[PDB]
Amino acid sequence: NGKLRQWLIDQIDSGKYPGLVWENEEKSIFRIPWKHAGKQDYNREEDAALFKAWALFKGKFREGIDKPDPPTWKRRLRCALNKSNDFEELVERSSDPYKVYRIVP
Amino acid sequence: GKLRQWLIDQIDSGKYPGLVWENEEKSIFRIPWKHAGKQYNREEDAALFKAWALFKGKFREGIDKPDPPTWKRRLRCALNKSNDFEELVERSQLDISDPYKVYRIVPE
DNA sequence: CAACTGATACCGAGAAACC
DNA sequence: GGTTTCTCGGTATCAGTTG
Repeated sequence: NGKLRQWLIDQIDSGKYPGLVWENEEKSIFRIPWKHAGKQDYNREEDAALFKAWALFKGKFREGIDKPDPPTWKRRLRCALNKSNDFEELVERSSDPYKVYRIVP
Repeated sequence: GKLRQWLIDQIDSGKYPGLVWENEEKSIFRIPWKHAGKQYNREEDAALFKAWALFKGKFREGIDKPDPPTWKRRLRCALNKSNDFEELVERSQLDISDPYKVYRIVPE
C-alpha cells in the first residue's frame, strides 16, 4: 500500500532524471518534464526514463520479456498521479514543457 | 455459501445469453465478461449482476439507486475468491467480441 | 488510433463484515 | 471458524482531442 508517494520522492531525490527537480526548500512542490514523443526535442532515453522506471518498479514491464511501450508508461503514470490524493497538479503554473505537482500531507 | 448453487441454477436456467455450459457433465461453463461503455445491451448484460444483488438483498427496487459497476464487481470479487469454482485461465477469452471467462466447478 | 487526455469502469489484496 | 463485501491504491478502457 502507498508505493507511489515514497517512490516518486525517491525518484526526485535520486537526481537520475534531469528536470525532475524540487521547486521550494520544504520539498513540497516539484517540476516534472512532460515532453511529447512526436516532437523533435524528444530524447527517447531521457524523456521516457521516469515512466519506464515506474513500469519496472511495479513489474508491469520486464526487460527482454515484454515489448517496450513508452506511451503506455506515460499514460499509466499520469492516470496514477491524477487519481492519487497525495499529489495535486498546479495548473496555473504548469520548448521544454513540464507539469508542477504539490504533495499534500 | 449460497453462491455455488445459486450459479448452477442460473446456468441451467439459460436466462442469460453467453452464459452456457461447456460440457455435458455440467462441470465447466462460460460466463460473459464484457466491459461497459458509457451505457449497447446495458440491461441484457447487467442481468446476471442485477440478479445477484437482488438475490442477496444488496439491491431492493424502490430503495436503492441502481449501480451496474458495483453489481458486476461484487459478483466478480465473489467468484474469484470463491473456493467452489476455479478459473481455467488457459481457456478464458478476453480478446474477442463477446468475450468470456471459463470456470470449473470443484466437487464437495 | 500515433500520442495523448479526462472520466469512468475495472481489479486484486487485505480488511473488514457478515454467516 | 468459512463466504461475501468493503477499502484502497492503483490500472485499463472509452470516446474523443491534439491536453
